[PDB]
Amino acid sequence: IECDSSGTCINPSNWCDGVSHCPGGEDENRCVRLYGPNFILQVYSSQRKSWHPVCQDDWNENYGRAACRDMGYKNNFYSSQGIVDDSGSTSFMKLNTSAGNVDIYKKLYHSDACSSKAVVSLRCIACGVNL
Amino acid sequence: QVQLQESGGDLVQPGGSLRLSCAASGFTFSSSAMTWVRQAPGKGLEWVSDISRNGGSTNYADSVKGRFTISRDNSKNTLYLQMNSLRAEDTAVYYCAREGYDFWSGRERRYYYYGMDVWGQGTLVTVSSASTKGPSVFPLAPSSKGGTAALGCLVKDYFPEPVTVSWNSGALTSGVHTFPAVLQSSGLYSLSSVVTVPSSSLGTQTYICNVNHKPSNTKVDKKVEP
Amino acid sequence: IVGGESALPGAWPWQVSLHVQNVHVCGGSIITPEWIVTAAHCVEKPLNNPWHWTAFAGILRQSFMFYGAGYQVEKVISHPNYDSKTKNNDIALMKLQKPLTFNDLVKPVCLPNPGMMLQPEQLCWISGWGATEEKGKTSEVLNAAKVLLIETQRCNSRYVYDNLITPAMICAGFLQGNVDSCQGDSGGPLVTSKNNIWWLIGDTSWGSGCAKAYRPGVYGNVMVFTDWIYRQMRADGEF
Amino acid sequence: NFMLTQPHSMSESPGKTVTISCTRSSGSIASNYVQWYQQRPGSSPTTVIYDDNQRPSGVPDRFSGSIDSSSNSASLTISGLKTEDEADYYCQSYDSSNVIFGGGTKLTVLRTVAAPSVFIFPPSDEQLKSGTASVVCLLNNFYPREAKVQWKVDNALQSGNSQESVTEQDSKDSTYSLSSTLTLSKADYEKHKVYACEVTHQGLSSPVTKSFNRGE
Ligand SMILES: *[C@@H]1O[C@H](CO)[C@@H](O[C@@H]2O[C@H](CO)[C@@H](O[C@@H]3O[C@H](CO[C@H]4O[C@H](CO)[C@@H](O)[C@H](O)[C@@H]4O)[C@@H](O)[C@H](O[C@H]4O[C@H](CO)[C@@H](O)[C@H](O)[C@@H]4O)[C@@H]3O)[C@H](O)[C@H]2NC(C)=O)[C@H](O)[C@H]1NC(C)=O
Ligand SMILES: [Ca+2]
Repeated sequence: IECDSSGTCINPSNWCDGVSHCPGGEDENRCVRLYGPNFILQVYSSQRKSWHPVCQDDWNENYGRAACRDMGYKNNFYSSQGIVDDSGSTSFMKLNTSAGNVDIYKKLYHSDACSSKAVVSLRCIACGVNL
Repeated sequence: QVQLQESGGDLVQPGGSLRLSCAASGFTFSSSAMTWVRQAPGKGLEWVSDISRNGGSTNYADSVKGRFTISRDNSKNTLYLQMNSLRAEDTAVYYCAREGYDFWSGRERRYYYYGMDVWGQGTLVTVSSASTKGPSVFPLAPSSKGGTAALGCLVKDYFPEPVTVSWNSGALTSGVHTFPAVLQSSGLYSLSSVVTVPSSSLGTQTYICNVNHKPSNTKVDKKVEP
Repeated sequence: IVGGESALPGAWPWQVSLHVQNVHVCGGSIITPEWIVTAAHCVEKPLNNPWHWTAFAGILRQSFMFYGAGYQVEKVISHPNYDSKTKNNDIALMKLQKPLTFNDLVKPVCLPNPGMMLQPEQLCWISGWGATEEKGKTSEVLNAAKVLLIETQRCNSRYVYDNLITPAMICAGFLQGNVDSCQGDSGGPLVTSKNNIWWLIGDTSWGSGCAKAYRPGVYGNVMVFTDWIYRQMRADGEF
Repeated sequence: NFMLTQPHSMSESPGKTVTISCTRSSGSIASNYVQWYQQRPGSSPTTVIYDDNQRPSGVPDRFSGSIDSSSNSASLTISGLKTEDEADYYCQSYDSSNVIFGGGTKLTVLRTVAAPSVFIFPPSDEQLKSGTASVVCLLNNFYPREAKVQWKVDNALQSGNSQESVTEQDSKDSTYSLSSTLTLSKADYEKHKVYACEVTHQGLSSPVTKSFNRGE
């Protein structure tokens, strides 16, 4: 509810709803994240007011690259594949392949299961290796 | 916009003659006294001669008296140094300079000029019996075996001085080290020019050394690669 | 770094040396070809201006960081809630004018994800050109040492930091001292290995002396700052 | 007539103030105006002071001149020393017929010790075709100037067959660079395998050797 750059507060239904309500944009620029050491792609749902894994259903590199841009990685993209959920989640976000030209988190809707029975693991940049 | 540009420096035999010239621009040439100052390689500045505004008065260092003659052509904005009976110890860079610091003396009815406010580019005079020889340019190629690599050009066996080296026709200047030439026991000079570049640039960026030895009309652009 | 050893080439390829007036001032960590994480206390005025700063990557020795070869910094961003007096939210971002070229010596470290499930005393590494003993000079060579996370509740004990450690802070090192970060390491990485990936957990922030008993190193809690980092990165992408 | 004597060298750290003296051998220093010329390596001189204490247009007020009657000397003072001030400085005066220069003072800017970056270069195949082999060892951006290059050929120490050249102080980081060339005929070059440059310097905890094996 509270925006960061200002002391502004907004309604939770207005968090990650495709429309800018915070003066600093905080409500609409951290809607995509990578969860845990296995990089489970998650998206904030304004309806359930919680984070949820993204179904592998219909997913591909175009969508993974778009999630990476939204996260701030610009043109970077490393690897992506479907994995079985280890985050302990009960509900998921499913891709609407006819959603149009909106941000990634707005092309997903709630679904109690994924048809491909897998969630998206996504790495935006080749990091974390030495030697 | 006051500029002085010398010319005429060359290789010349002991006992020979040469005439240097200096073109002045950006000021009224006849309004200032002018001077020649020379510098032997690795040595200090040595005044050679000076001349009054209209050429009436001239003065000479004892080391060139009876051999050199200074003169000027105010209609051509040009200063001259005529040198006869040249000898090896006249080998030096000869600077043209405007002796612009002066004062009028009422009692002697004349200007007295005593200091230099503008300097030229210099022209090198080499007095020697040796023959002109153009250099060979060899690559100093980076070792294929981090971060910083080094490459360069070896400019070997030339005479007389000088050679100039640029990298990428003047675009590359950072990291460049052009070393003083060494005189080899053969009587020929040899110098190296090197530049340090990022190792990640080796495969992508082109590195060309532009070697110039005007005494032999030698112009070489050598591309260096591992 | 106190009580560590000299680093080998490619061992910590995200480590950078940040220079002002041709001398090392602070460390930092590469996260993208353009973005470096460092400490807000390194870029306090007048050092908040980007034109002061250059970054050196993939080089172990300060003598080999030639003037004019470092990457010029284009943008400097301190955390908006940074408090210089208490060092709370001691994190800053540095954006380069030219992108780095990754190789065996220059690579980014991974930003931490939520749900890392790190152990309470997780085994970590620190690295930098900081002094090798309190009040010493900048190290010529890059050093590194292994430290353990120290639970914040234990770090806030009356015998340690006495309630100074905020949720924006994490403690790492040893209560017996001997191994620690030090003056010059500020802004550099605190990293851990999990799932065969190196993660940036902290940026060197502050401490009472170096390697003193009951005075471990304090680091900015990078996990708490990832939202802000992503926002600065995304806002810049909208160039 | 008279001479002008300057110290051969003078050194100071950046930001500090440095003074270069110029002593007249006979007659009073105040009898004739003193000029000061700056000359960077490989460049023409430029005037920084004239008429004892006047500055040409465009010269910063960090440069000042004065004259001292008791010591019969003129002095160039540079405050707020900068790396771009590394150069040779010449004082100049005159009698009734001569222009007289001091011998010049090289101004060195002090800095921290810097270890050399060392690189070795085998002779090019193009040069070997001519019958001579030049092996080049490069010491890059070190300080202070003192450095020792030792050539080894199959671990045999070389003597008499190399020549060195050293750059003047770098105008931006105040370091030096050195190039050493080992010269051998192609016939002698192909009689050995390991060619090594061993460098000793104040910034190196132990000698650094760069080497190559001929043909590898
Ligand atoms: C995947 O993504 C696609 C792309 O957005 C979604 O398709 C849209 O779905 C919405 C919501 O269901 C549709 O909106 C509804 O459209 C009805 C049809 O008229 C619309 O389209 C015509 C096109 O000529 C327009 O002229 C007209 O203005 C409308 O936009 C409307 O009748 C609906 O309005 C009525 O019902 C709503 C409640 O649902 C009331 O609030 C209104 O007052 C009104 O009574 C409504 O606007 C939209 O048309 C769809 N667009 C397209 C291109 O198909 C998919 O739904 C989505 N799929 C999943 C599974 O998420
Ligand atoms: Ca919103």
